[PDB]
Amino acid sequence: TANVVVSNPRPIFTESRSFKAVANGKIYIGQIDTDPVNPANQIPVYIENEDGSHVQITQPLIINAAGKIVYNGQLVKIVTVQGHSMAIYDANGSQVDYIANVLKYDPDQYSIEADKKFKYSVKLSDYPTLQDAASAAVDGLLIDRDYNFYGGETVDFGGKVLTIECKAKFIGDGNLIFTKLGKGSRIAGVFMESTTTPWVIKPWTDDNQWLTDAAAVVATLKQSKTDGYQPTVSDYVKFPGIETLLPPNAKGQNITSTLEIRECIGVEVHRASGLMAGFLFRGCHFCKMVDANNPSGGKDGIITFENLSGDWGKGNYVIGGRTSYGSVSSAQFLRNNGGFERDGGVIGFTSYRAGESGVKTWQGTVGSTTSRNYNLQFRDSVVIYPVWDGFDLGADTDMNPELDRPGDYPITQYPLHQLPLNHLIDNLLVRGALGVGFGMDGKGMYVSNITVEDCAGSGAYLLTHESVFTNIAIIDTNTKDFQANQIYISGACRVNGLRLIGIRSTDGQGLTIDAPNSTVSGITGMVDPSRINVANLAEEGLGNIRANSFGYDSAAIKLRIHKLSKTLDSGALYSHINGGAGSGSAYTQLTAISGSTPDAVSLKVNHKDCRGAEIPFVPDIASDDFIKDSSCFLPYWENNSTSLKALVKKPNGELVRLTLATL
Amino acid sequence: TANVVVSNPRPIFTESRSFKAVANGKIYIGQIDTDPVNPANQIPVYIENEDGSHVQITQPLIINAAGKIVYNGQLVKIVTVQGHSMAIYDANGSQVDYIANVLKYDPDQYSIEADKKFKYSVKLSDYPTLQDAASAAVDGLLIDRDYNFYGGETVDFGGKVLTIECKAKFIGDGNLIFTKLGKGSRIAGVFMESTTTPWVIKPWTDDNQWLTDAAAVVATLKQSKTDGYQPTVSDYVKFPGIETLLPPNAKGQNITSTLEIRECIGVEVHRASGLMAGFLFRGCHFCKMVDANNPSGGKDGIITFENLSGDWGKGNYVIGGRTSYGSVSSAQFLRNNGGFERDGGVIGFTSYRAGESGVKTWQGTVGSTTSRNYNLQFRDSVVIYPVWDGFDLGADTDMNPELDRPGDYPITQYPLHQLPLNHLIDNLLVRGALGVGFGMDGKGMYVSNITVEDCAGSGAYLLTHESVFTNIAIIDTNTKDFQANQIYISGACRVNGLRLIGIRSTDGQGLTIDAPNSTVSGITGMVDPSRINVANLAEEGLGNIRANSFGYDSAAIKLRIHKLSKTLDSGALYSHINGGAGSGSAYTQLTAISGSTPDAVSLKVNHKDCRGAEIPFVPDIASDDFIKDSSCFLPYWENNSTSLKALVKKPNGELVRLTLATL
Amino acid sequence: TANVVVSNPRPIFTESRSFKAVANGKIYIGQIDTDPVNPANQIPVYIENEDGSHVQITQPLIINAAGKIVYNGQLVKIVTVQGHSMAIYDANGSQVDYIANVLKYDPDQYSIEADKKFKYSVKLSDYPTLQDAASAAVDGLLIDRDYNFYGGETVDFGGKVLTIECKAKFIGDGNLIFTKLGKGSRIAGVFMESTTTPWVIKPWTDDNQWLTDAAAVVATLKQSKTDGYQPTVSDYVKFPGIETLLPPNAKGQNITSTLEIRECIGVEVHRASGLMAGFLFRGCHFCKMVDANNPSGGKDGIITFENLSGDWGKGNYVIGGRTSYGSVSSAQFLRNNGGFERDGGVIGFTSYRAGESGVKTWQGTVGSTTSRNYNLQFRDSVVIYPVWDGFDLGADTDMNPELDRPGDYPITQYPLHQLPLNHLIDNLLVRGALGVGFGMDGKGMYVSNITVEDCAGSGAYLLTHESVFTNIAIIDTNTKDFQANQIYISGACRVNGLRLIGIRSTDGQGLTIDAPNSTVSGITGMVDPSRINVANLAEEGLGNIRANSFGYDSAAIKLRIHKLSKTLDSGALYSHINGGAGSGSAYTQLTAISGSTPDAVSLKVNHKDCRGAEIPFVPDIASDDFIKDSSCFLPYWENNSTSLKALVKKPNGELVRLTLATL
Repeated sequence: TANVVVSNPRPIFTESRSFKAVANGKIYIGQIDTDPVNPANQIPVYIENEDGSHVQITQPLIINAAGKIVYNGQLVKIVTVQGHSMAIYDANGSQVDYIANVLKYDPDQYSIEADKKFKYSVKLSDYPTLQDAASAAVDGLLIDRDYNFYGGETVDFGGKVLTIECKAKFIGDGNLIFTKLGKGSRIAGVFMESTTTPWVIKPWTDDNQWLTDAAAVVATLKQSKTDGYQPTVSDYVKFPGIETLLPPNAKGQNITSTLEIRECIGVEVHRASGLMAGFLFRGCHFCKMVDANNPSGGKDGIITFENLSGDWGKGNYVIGGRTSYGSVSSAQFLRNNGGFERDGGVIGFTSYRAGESGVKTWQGTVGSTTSRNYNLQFRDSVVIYPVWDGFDLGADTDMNPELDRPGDYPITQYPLHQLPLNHLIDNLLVRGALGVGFGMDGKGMYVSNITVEDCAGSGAYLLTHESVFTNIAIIDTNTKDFQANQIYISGACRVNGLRLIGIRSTDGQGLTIDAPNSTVSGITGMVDPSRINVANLAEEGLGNIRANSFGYDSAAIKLRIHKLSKTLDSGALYSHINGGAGSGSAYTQLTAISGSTPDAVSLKVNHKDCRGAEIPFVPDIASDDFIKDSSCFLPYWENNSTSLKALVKKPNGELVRLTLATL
Repeated sequence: TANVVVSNPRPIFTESRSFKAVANGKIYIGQIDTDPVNPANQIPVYIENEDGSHVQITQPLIINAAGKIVYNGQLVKIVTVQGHSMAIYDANGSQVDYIANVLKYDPDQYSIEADKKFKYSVKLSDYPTLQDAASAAVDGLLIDRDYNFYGGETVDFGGKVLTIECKAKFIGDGNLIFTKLGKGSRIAGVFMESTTTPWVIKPWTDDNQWLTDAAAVVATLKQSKTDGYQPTVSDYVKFPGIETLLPPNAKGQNITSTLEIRECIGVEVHRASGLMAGFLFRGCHFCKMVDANNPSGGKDGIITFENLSGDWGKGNYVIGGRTSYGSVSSAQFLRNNGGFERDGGVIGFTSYRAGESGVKTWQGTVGSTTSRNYNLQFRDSVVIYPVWDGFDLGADTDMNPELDRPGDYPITQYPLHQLPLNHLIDNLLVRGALGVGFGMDGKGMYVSNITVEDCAGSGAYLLTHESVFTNIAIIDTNTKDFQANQIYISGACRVNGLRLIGIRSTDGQGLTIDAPNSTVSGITGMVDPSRINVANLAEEGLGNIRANSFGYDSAAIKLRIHKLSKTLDSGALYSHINGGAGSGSAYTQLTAISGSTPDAVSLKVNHKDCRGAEIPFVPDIASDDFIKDSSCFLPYWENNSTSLKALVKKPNGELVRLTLATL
Repeated sequence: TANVVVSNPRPIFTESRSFKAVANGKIYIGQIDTDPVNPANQIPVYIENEDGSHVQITQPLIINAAGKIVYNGQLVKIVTVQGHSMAIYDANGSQVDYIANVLKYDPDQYSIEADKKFKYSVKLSDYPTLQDAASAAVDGLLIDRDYNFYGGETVDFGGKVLTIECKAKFIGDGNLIFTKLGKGSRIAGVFMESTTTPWVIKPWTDDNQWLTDAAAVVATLKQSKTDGYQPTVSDYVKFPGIETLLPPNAKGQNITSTLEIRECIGVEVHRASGLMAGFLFRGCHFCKMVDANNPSGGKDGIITFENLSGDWGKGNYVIGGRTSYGSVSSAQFLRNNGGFERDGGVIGFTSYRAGESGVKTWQGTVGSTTSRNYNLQFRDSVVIYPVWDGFDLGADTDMNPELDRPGDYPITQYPLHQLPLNHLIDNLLVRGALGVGFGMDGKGMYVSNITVEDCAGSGAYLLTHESVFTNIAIIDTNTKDFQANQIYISGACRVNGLRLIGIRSTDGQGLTIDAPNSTVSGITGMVDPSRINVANLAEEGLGNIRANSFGYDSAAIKLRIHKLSKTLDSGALYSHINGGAGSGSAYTQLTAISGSTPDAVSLKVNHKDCRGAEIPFVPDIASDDFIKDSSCFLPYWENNSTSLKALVKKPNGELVRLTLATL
């Protein structure tokens, strides 16, 4: 690849009419297509010394007896701008020569317009290593030979910013560093494979509902590049025993081919792909990936933002895209502060079989610094079939028992699970999760329009406080029945809008919604009050109410106090048809509980079309302590004389024994 | 045009102080700013032969008596690999010159550098047919001019993965076939137009809504390219009687231009538009179509993913973009199994005048192979004005196909309209649908956040069973009351939460919800119970209920036995202000029904500010069957004695008649 | 500061064995790889003069005594159109030198081959200005250098369709006009800013709260382009007291670096960015703005879709991306019609502290014609922390001067802002607005799934009448009490839903909801009767109801008429616990109000487990008008006889005084 010729240096100037050097010749260098004898048309001429300094010298340069440019009798190297007009005069004023444009004398005059007519790019097929192709690049790069690599190849992009375009395969095990790539790049169409074929478990059925026994997981274990992920540390908690049953070789594998962009600003990655691959941005500011298409995951998170080293990061996004498999969280954010701008977050993501989370905003002190995420935005994202919380949006789940937290506010300032992360959550969906579905804890944010369904574990494990929720929909969750209820919540919340009651009714404890420390309104379903625990259930906005009782022979409305009893109401109100169905008449029974039994005390209105309201009486003599409301009479009986009598408390307040009726 | 200048390629070396050649001298070139005599500082030197042989030579280059470098008696051209320091020694051994930094680029062999330095792309202005450009392409292909085609351009890309950029027409009627494309190819900006102006109808009124006649339908026929679409087989079944009226060339119209892709992996098409154009992938897997520039539809469907032959459809997406018009379904998917990964379907879309559907998986068997689809997701899709079903997500029709459906769950395992589709539906939107804006059949789907407003056609035809349904918001559908049912589910699903009724539409007052077979909850709106027909309308997860009355002098809470009467209530609780309002005094009546008339039988408390309990009695002598509660007395009047008697059912079970009151 | 060396361009030809020039020698120029001494192989040779003129010359080129080519004595420069082989002979005919390929390739074939092979593009560095580059462009225009422009400079394109991969910075002060772009032209990676930094006001502090005092606003005055915004005319009205605190320099200037396109069709601008940016689109159809790179804004509109010049606009979208600080409304819309496609949309946009609004429409006549906007779409778009209204989708408009519109329809004919336009709205959000979360007027609109949440200003302020809204949520807005309410409708609308109160409603101060003529329905939350004030609220579509208590000794099914009282009771069914809590027995009282105080008159059932309905009686003589129902009786107390008597109305309807209870 020799490109530079060993030409004669220190150029020789020769007379135009004899083979003689122009001794004491005058040279003028000036603007293109201008006369350089006039001083206003001249351009600077610099000498270049032993140490690289460029020093401007006077314009008429002296040609000596040999034909070369001397400054003070000593040879020099004169250097000027690319285009100039040169004029050589002899010592007697005769014009030796006049070149109007030196650049128009190069042998290849097609090179100029050929350079300024086409578009620059370089192909990997013509170069041995990727460093040579990266160095030779100016505008774009083309990957068309499948490149083998290992763990440790760094390639520098010289500060120049390009449009990387990839159209082939990358193979090899290890990490490939992209460094010093400028503001505003594009990297499109990456593919990422590995050499060896690791062992991945198969923890779901042929009918795709989850399989929970560790022995069958070990039975379905096979070496492949798809249809499974290698087990992780959290799967050991998820699957007990599976640590011992699995043979030791498939434990703690680190077979990862990954591409890491090391502290680059504003690099966009488009349509990322590659099975069991890894893609991570380290310290990247305003760098996002844009509709990555179905890459299978390995050990490293397929979408990773790692901002731990150096300054806090901001602007990292995951726009659209869909990712498949992955032993850890597919999209893991690390130490991102969105600022008042509300930067950072995910858009339109689809996740599938993420080892931990479709998105993991990392929680607590991770490594030597914090890992929390602030002011991020999450909307229109879907997680299907994960192992843990598809939107794990909490920052202080279990860790940091100490009152302080490194590089962050202490617990003494803001308490555990109760933090101003201030994320933006909307329109998110979880389906088919094995473990918990949505985990999130903080203070002062507002979450809305969650949809979690068909969850083997508890579809909602919320642990926040002072957080308002609207149009939430956790339906058909906890279906394997790990937990006694669908949704756990620790601190206080104020839900405005929810729906419950699914195809598989919960039977773990006969308790659907358990927020006894929290205030919930808008609960939808025929679910019994004994299966509900709240701190406040007051749908205090309802207007004119009418009750439909479809499929029940009597119309039922229940008024319940849970201080007295749970499964039993303080009072019930039924309407029953007076006679056979279609009678056109129906008496109204209003009953209350007495002696741990409902329907023991009841009043009847128009009992079998009697045009009268029933008035009960005390089976014994009415006691003075039984009735204490003045100006009222309590009826009672005397079986000895077989007649009604009244214990009358006058409006004055005294007790009189009058005779209601005589035989 | 000047293209190559005559110059001498042989360099000439001369003395420093005289005009004489360096006779039999030596030249050492080495690293920048180093003495080149040491072998450690020496850089390689290559003889560049007349063909480009590049044969390496030893370091001290020998100069001739003419000042030119020689090797084996012949003149040579020496090329090196980088900038060098030159040291020129006279034959005696004296330093002619030393220069620390010199670099002059080789002015020849530019063809090699051009092939290594630019981006390859072929243009149609340089080739007569598309197949020539296909054969000549290696990296890109630019449609710069307007291409005619016939039905059946078979074009082969030979397996090279390309990016087919487009900047002009694809005009013609029929099909264009792109064959043998590598994984990851791209098409962008392709736009087509049929050569012949077709006969299109105007099945809508320019001041909103559709046409429901036959006279004006034929009166609005025009030959155009926009503002109208082609009649189909199933337009006469929506506009009764056109079949004997249209032009014969209009019926069975072939006027369509299509983009047909056959058996290739991972080929995306971007921002494709077209007048009377449709894009049909045939047997293609892992392909998508990122947005669109509003193509105008033709006879065939606009977006058509078809996979009957060979394996099923997988990874087959529609992301973004809007479409206009079309005789058949806008987005159709045939025989697509998304696998366990659930890869396939629409993520965001916008449809107008979607002649058969915004999205439709064709149902049953076509040809000799079933057309059923598996794991198809549908998010963020907005359709407006579909002539037919808004999203035909079903897989089985009403007419019974061959029993034991091949390649599916057989009719012995799973009956008609009873299939697990395992689909995901969320954030839908409908406006102006003359068709049934949503319709699907299956077993155990989980539909969420559909929303259907302002449709001349029926709101919903849901033919699944025991599924999950959520927040259907039916808003003035059936403006002029075509059919009876707006929302109708044929199974035992749970439609948790809904909303009905816009300004005025039920069917004409007369039973929207024809769903007496599903356990529904969360319903709200301005829909009458006589118009509600559900299996079990019980929202019993409620709490302390508030009843705020606006526009009512009274306050009402009703509980109804509908089988007694659809329009009449069984019982009620009313708060009625005695005399005039503003008193601060309103009495409470607990009321039943007797003889199909409300407010005939009741108990009243503070009635007309009486401070007591108003209770009626039997007008004539009460019988022993009207009172059926022990330890309770029913009052009644005796007109013969003009007094009160009381039938007192004792707790012992006996009845005694006592004079309740007599002066 | 210099790149090329000062070399002698003129060729000198010397002998190959001795240092003597080829005196009076011959140069023969022929075809590639042949013997040029044959006249048949000889190619044309041309003298190239200084000024560029060519003169075809006879072939045997004379070399004079100085070794330079001369024709008429004077030195010349010989050039050929194609590659050549050269043979240099001495005066005696001995061949001095032969070369068979001067450039080792022939550029005359290779020009055609490279024209056919490579991709076309011009660069900005090769040309001084942008107009000459645009005239010389064919397909692509790479902007590889920062370009200094000035306001109002116009660059034409001649109608060529090009992609402009805007690649470096692009700076200047004012508007830059682009014209004459064909369909499919694309701009990508562009970046605006200007030289002069403005005076910017910073009315927000760390506490996530805004500064409302004018001196507090002026005390945050910076010289910057980001983290602030330029004061305008509207901030005079918005900020009371700001009209005199600012210095004279800080108001009245207009800085906006805008890339404005003029009378173009189908031009997309991808991945736009820029500090203090601006993008004005004029006379545009089918255009888009695909994504964005959060361009901070300037004085003028930052996405200003205008169609003033020509006809009405059609199809101008903003897809995805995001945006940041600005001085006026983020998206303007001027004079665009949607036809029937509802064309003109903003989708997935997350604007942020726009100076006035994230999206808004204009009104009146501005410039040269009217400036209204009908039939647009706004889906999934989000504006967080604006200053004025969150979305101004107000197309029927609220012009404070005379209501009739110029060149349009009246308002005295068309009720307070009436025009059926049917803009589509779904999944919109506002947070932290100082204006309002929603503003739009229309008849027949259908608006769904809005979640306005946590704004300093009011939740909404409508201007519609007869338009339907569904799943509406407003949460915890209006902390400063910007309006007198949180949600307002200024007409007769139907609001199918409202989910209120997260933590606060005003300061708890009254008038939470306003609807003087509008019917609302289906509301749920902690809202109270004193907070609700609508025209109507009737929820008749629901089913069976249950009263549930938690931590209370009471269960209250409570009916209140607001004609009677706001906080007092009109009637209720209370249920309390007999004796101590947890006894298993509970009593129930049907209570009414007597004397503007609750529980003054009631019936008590199971009072102290007596199983009896307590009957209060009139303490005085029961008057004739106290009881009026036939076949009834009213008890009363006689103090003179201290006895319980009864006024009995016979079933015929006549009164009689009898003795109820007396010993």
